[PDB]
Amino acid sequence: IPGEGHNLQEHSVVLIRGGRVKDLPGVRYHIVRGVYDAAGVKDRKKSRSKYGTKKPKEA
Amino acid sequence: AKEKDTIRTEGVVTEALPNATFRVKLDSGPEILAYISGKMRMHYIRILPGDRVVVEITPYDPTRGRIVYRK
RNA sequence: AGCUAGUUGGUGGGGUAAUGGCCCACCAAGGCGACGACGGGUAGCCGGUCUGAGAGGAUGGCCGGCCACAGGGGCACUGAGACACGGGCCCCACUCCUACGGGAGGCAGCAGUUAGGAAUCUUCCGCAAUGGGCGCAAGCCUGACGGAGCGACGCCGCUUGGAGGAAGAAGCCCUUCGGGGUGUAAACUCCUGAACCCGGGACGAAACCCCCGACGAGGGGACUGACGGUACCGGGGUAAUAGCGCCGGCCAACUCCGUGCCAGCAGCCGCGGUAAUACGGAGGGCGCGAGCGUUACCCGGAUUCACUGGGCGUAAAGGGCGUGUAGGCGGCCUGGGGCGUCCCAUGUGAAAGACCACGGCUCAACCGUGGGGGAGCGUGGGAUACGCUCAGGCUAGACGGUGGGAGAGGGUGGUGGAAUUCCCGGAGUAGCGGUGAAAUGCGCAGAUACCGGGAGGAACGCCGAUGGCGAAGGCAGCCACCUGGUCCACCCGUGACGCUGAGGCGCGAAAGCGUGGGGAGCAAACCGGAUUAGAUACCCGGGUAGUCCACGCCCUAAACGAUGCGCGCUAGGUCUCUGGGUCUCCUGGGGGCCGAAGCUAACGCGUUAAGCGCGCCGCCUGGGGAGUACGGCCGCAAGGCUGAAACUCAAAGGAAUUGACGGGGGCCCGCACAAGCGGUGGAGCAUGUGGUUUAAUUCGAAGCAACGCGAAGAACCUUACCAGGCCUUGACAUGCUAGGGAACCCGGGUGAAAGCCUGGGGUGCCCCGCGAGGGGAGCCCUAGCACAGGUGCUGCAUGGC
RNA sequence: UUCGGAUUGGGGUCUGCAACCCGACCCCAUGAAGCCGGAAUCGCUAGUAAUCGCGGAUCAGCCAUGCCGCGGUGAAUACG
RNA sequence: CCGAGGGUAGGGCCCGUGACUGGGGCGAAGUCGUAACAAGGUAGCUGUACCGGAAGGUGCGGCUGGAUACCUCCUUU
RNA sequence: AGGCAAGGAGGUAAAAAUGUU
RNA sequence: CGCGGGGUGGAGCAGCCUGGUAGCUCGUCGGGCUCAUAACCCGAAGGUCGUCGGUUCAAAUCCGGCCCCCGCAACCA
Ligand SMILES: [Mg+2]
Ligand SMILES: [Mg+2]
Ligand SMILES: [Mg+2]
Ligand SMILES: [Mg+2]
Ligand SMILES: [Mg+2]
Ligand SMILES: [Mg+2]
Ligand SMILES: [Mg+2]
Ligand SMILES: [Mg+2]
Ligand SMILES: [Mg+2]
Ligand SMILES: [Mg+2]
Ligand SMILES: [Mg+2]
Ligand SMILES: [Mg+2]
Ligand SMILES: [Mg+2]
Ligand SMILES: [Mg+2]
Ligand SMILES: [Mg+2]
Ligand SMILES: [Mg+2]
Ligand SMILES: [Mg+2]
Ligand SMILES: [Mg+2]
Ligand SMILES: [Mg+2]
Ligand SMILES: [Mg+2]
Ligand SMILES: [Mg+2]
Ligand SMILES: [Mg+2]
Ligand SMILES: [Mg+2]
Ligand SMILES: [Mg+2]
Ligand SMILES: [Mg+2]
Ligand SMILES: [Mg+2]
Ligand SMILES: [Mg+2]
Ligand SMILES: [Mg+2]
Ligand SMILES: [Mg+2]
Ligand SMILES: [Mg+2]
Ligand SMILES: [Mg+2]
Ligand SMILES: [Mg+2]
Ligand SMILES: [Mg+2]
Ligand SMILES: [Mg+2]
Ligand SMILES: [Mg+2]
Ligand SMILES: [Mg+2]
Ligand SMILES: [Mg+2]
Ligand SMILES: [Mg+2]
Ligand SMILES: [Mg+2]
Ligand SMILES: [Mg+2]
Ligand SMILES: [Mg+2]
Ligand SMILES: [Mg+2]
Repeated sequence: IPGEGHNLQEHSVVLIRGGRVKDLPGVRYHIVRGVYDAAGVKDRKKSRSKYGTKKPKEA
Repeated sequence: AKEKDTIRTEGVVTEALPNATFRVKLDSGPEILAYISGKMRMHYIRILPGDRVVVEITPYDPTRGRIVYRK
């Protein structure tokens, strides 16, 4: 799980998109923030479509 | 944001393992996998079994820690 | 790796529109197979599509063709045609109704529900067009189809304005505080007028129908729109959605704070452990743009499965070699055939797509028209250079003969000494053995050493080699026998017989295993001793298997030239062995070395190629996993051969180079040892230190290169340490607020002094004023301040030295 | 021991405010250890080692037998 | 008669799980030891055999992808 | 006898463990 | 205290038994060796050899007394 701190838990429903992560052994899979119980990263403002974060609504 | 939920609890070192990973028995209660600080490694400060280090702890999983301070 | 019993062929018969093992009866005993049968997996196939320079590689969505199936399975029937999706029968499974006996179902038709799932649409209109079926026809059906609806799901098209408009507004960010950016972007002025409303508004649709004309050809007529009041055209008419990814390298684009190996990012390299061009934000920038990214899957790049286009001495990789079957491949000449091959003609290669032209929808998408091409395959004619094939021939290959030769080639039979060990005889005495040291060990029962004889088993010193032989493993006493290969001369004979070699057969060090012998030495395991922090080791002393032979098996290897075999070509020189010559030097056949060209990653290789070629085979496609597993075969077992993947890592690797290192080598040096003289360590003391003590024993200096050092002068000072007393902008510096007194000395008390309190001589300067008197400078005091001061800590922040 | 001078007692002398901690120096008495030093180990190749004394700096004084400097006497041995 | 299918024994494969058990990759400061790399301190590697916590060790054989000369004495130029 | 050697000789000691910055 | 084997430098032990010989092992002080801590290796002490007197030519060494020390008798009662 990427982001900055997951909302995720223990029996919550999630989405995989794959893709190896180099550091971590045997992990071939990114959980993808946005869909399901994998909610987005709060206060991303830049790279946020990779992270299920909808727009900072402007005034 | 840097989530500052990081649990700054002390523990006396039970055991030594490789890569400077250490089962440390806490003031808090449990003995959990807690690996070294990078800082300590840089400074060559040898953690040895029977020392009161500060094991920082994640609320996602307490069962793994991170050794912060020199004994 | 073997498969096959209707299985392969035949006679007759059945069946069929028709052949046929389609089926049956009977005979025959085949048929297929490594040119990959059968089995397992995968999979509708193609036109195509994507990609790709091409060859290929992947894929087969929609649209076109064919196939196969309609819950699973089986069967027929009707029929032109089905083995029959919305027909039937039967069984099975499931759903539904049941008055429990039984019946009815089939959306892999549209549409939709549900489930699964990341994911996929409207329970739409319409028979108007096209087609389909039926019908004289009218017409009737038609979820074929025509369309609309939903989805940026894809492709294409457009809009989110344009023009002006600061040496440059704010807002926000950076800052070197000058400025710069955002950015002519805005705001604002001018114009347009997407959207939106009003007006009209279809092509698609002229047939089928009627009538003249014979119900023909031909002529006139009329009906007939789901899309849609949409497309469009006319008028009016508003400035009117921007987003996402990235910004270290690849790769386009940089700064600030936040964060400090954390949070995090990642596709790889990797970034992060305090100014991160890489993490989080901000601005700024770049890429695209109604999209943009991510992930999957595929091609590419990847000449990374290599035909075009890789390789195999060391990198992954040459099989252990021989013989040999299939297969592949084949010297020269002469002709015939014409299979391959080439050409022409023609047939075929459907349409759609791909390609080129033009046309239409406002362009383009999309669609149309025309054209070409298109590999392959058939048919007819030819060509004969090559390959094939049949015939004739030739001797350069190959094989053979005659004359010889070298030889640890192999087997069989014997035999020769040296040695060891063992026994006996002699003589002999005190240890021998062993090691860096020793101990176990053997020996006064007389060992060890020495002679004499014998017993035996094993190996073969010197020659000996950089040597020879063999296909390889391998092979050495000597002799003889049988016997393999080989090499030369003569070119005499055969006339392409050749080369390779999947399998196969055969051999195959050493160990190992079986049966039996043999057994001297040696010698795993084993027991000893020692050595050692430990010793399951090196070392030593015993010692079983085994080493040895016979038969049988095993079949591996650094089975190495780490180099497959064959043939041809391409400077040499040099030694070497072995043959022939017209014999100081030629010419062959081996073994080495050094080197031309060339090759190669370099090392190297280099007529004994790793060069130029060609033939053929064997392998290789990251490492580790792993020569493992599973299967299969062999084996008495040991194990071998055959040979994976999951996973996991951005290495593993070679060659060379700089170093660095070495309990590697050589050359060289120095008072470094030797050669010599004199010390030191011992004595006392002089001092510096380590320690301990102390209120404190100032701080530092640490192997050489700390130690009569910094300390080149510690009673106080020094002095940095400690007890006590005291002082505070302070001993000293440059100022401030200022307030008084202020230049200055002479004292008194207390006190160890420092200091504290305190008296009193004591103001002149520059001055203005008749005077009283006033201010400022020098200078000094008090209170707060800017500040001093610190030998206070960091020589891994440093400079100097 | 007329070698040898430690240590100690007593009296002084000088410099400095002051020598108790903690000076130097003089005198007289005292006369310890030590008979050329283990295993080691340092120095030195020529006027050098060895020995012998003088001067300096710092400094009031000196704990300096130190350091720096100067000269006198004057070797040995280097095969390697 | 043929016949889908059923049943009854027997195997084959393939999925699910599966007590039991093998079990590999990587890992800075795990533990023992120091095998290897320099003659790595007994050359190493190698094939096989037995043994040992383990790296391994020894034996037999092979290989060189192994390092190596400097004094003294005998025979002879 | 030397010149430069050719060839066989037996010595070239055996250890050797550890790493707080 | 019955018995009987011993007290070894400082510690644990040999030599005792065939009588002349004090040895090893550990540690302590010097020194080497290193970057050291070593290990190591060198040396330097250090034995009334439990003692007493006895033997002899000579005694830890041979007989005894002991002081012992360890023990084990001191049990069936
Ligand atoms: Mg915290
Ligand atoms: Mg028939
Ligand atoms: Mg199947
Ligand atoms: Mg399929
Ligand atoms: Mg179709
Ligand atoms: Mg069916
Ligand atoms: Mg169905
Ligand atoms: Mg019919
Ligand atoms: Mg039908
Ligand atoms: Mg679902
Ligand atoms: Mg309807
Ligand atoms: Mg009708
Ligand atoms: Mg109907
Ligand atoms: Mg349609
Ligand atoms: Mg990012
Ligand atoms: Mg990046
Ligand atoms: Mg960033
Ligand atoms: Mg090729
Ligand atoms: Mg290649
Ligand atoms: Mg290789
Ligand atoms: Mg052939
Ligand atoms: Mg030919
Ligand atoms: Mg076509
Ligand atoms: Mg005898
Ligand atoms: Mg040969
Ligand atoms: Mg002839
Ligand atoms: Mg002839
Ligand atoms: Mg012929
Ligand atoms: Mg045997
Ligand atoms: Mg047997
Ligand atoms: Mg022996
Ligand atoms: Mg042993
Ligand atoms: Mg042995
Ligand atoms: Mg060989
Ligand atoms: Mg071959
Ligand atoms: Mg060249
Ligand atoms: Mg060469
Ligand atoms: Mg090559
Ligand atoms: Mg093997
Ligand atoms: Mg097997
Ligand atoms: Mg190399
Ligand atoms: Mg070794």
